[PDB]
Amino acid sequence: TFSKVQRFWESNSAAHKEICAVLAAVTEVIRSQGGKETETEYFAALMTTMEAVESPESLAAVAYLLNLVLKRVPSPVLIKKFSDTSKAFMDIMSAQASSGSTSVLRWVLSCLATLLRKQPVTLQ
Amino acid sequence: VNTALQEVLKTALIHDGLARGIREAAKALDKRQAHLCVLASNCDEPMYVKLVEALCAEHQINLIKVDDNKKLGEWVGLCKIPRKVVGCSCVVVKDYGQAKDVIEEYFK
Amino acid sequence: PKKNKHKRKKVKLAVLKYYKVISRLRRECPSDECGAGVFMASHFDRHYCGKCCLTYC
Amino acid sequence: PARRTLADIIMEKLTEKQTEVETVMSRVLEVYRGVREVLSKY
RNA sequence: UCUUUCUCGAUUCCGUGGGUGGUGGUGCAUGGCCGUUGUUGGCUGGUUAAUUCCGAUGAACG
Ligand SMILES: [Zn+2]
Repeated sequence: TFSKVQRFWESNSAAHKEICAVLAAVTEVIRSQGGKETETEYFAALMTTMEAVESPESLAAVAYLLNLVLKRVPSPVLIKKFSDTSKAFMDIMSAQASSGSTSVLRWVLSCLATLLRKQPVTLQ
Repeated sequence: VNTALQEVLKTALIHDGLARGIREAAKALDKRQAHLCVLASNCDEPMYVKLVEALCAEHQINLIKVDDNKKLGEWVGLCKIPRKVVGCSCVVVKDYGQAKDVIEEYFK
Repeated sequence: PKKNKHKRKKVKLAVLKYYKVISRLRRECPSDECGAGVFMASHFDRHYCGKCCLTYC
Repeated sequence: PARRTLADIIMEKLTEKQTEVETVMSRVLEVYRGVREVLSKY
């Protein structure tokens, strides 16, 4: 259950406007990770991409799905591993702030707002 | 063996692949796209007739030897209908379009 | 002041200068379409390409 | 190590997916910006 | 265009014939075609103070 990041990899209207593209069906059926919505095991599997990899537009495409998927209430999941997410992004807030990009940066701030919406360390 | 060669040169003119002339043979051979080479045996200067088999063996290209060049020229399409009969001393077929199997098994 | 046309200098056997006996006497172009057959000029102060106008000095 | 092992498997599947997407898919602007304005009024 | 030769290769270029050679403008008849004499619905991307800028991208009733 993969290849969603590579569907967003191409920026063309021939493969963005499709139903199989990230426009419609990703917002519906990919939330059922393995058939059950929603498992965060995917984001708990790509740490080797968010750590020690600064390849551009690969961290951007995972940032799209990071914003898109977490809207569908993993709220008990969000409560327990909120600290895991917070440390996984407070270092992101420092990392490409030193590099100076935008495309990797805009969605990861929105998914931070997404996780903060569902919810001492929190105010940081 | 010349009967099995006249068919494969004729379909080369149909598909416009072969390159006539010494320099066109030289330019196409080292581009790793040449397929076979034809050499005329009636070359007065020996410095260029011995180059072509060195170049093709370097690029792993087989060689076909023909005794006549004016007969070679009229077969590869250097004559108009024939009033003017001119020939070339070398010609290399780039790509093909029955006896082409006969030609390729002759080298093996 | 009549407009005289250019006449190309018929160099006798211009093909027979890029090799000896084996290897290539002249340079070959490092481009994609030009090279492996495309020889380069060897001028007294520059190298020039007859296809893509590549210039090395 | 168990999380790291799953990370390598996730990375290996993603890299294979990137090659699959490419297989399914399978300074010059500004100097050429000047020449088209030359061609606009040549 | 006038020199130094670099590259493309049949796509050819020199002469002689009393042997052929409208991209003409303008008017009449001539076939098709526009304009001319109501009503109701219905986002990859870079840019900016700002759904800001640029780039791809439907139907009936009288
Ligand atoms: Zn030549």
